[PDB]
Amino acid sequence: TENFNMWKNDMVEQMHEDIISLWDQSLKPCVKLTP
Amino acid sequence: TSVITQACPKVSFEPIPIHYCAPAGFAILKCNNKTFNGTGPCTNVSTVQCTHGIRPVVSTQLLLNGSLAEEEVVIRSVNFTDNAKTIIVQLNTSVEINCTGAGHCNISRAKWNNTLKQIASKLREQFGNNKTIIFKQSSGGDPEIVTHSFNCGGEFFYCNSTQLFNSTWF
Amino acid sequence: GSDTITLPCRIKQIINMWQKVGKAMYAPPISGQIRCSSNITGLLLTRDGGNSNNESEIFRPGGGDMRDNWRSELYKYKVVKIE
Repeated sequence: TENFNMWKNDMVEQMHEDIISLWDQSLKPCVKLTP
Repeated sequence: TSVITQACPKVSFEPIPIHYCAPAGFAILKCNNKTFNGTGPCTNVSTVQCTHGIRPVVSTQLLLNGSLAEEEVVIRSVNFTDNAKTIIVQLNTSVEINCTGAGHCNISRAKWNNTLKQIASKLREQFGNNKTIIFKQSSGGDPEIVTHSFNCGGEFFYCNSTQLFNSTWF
Repeated sequence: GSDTITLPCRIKQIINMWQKVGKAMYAPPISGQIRCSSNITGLLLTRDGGNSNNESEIFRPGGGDMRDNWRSELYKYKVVKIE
């Protein structure tokens, strides 16, 4: 017990990448990104 | 400047509650403090196999279909001092926002004005003993930022919210 | 009596992406009864500055970093290395 937590993560970066990869497989558009 | 022409299809996007369990040789530690407020040494805490039923809803300025506070309205920010940093607000009671493709979203006037004075009872000053709290609307920027954008029934809504954030309290 | 806050809304097809810095275009609607009923569970704000600690504090709606959307649900969690 008596542990530490914060405004960092757990799955924030993980989830974000799961959801970004979830949207892609689902809501397909006609994309345009700038390199 | 990569352009991609996919067979843009009319599908229906639906949210599946996603459970996040322990990743490999790691363990998830849920803080049980009913009113845990961001950063800090959580007293009451315990190991769990998976978090909880998290509904991944993508949307702006209004978190929807998610977890409420079981006690009081709890706000959270990395630094309540740096005005540049987002302040998240966890509500006491849910509010409803009914919308249709016909261009509108209606939410109860009484239900929402109440949550406003609740959120007002603790803004930046930090649950400040007292001062004037003002709710104005977006200064500017992208449409997705300036309006409550979200994906309703597969479609992308851009709801003008000047009426939700334009009031004064103390 | 039954005063409801009516918010003007618009369905756009060309959008700025939230995933990465991009733009995307989707087909127009096919349904004539797009209907959603969501429960506001929170709010993501921001505060006006240049008035630190003074009598008033302006707060405007925010959002954009979808991470800040996951953060509201995952705040009470943390991954610790186990043997």
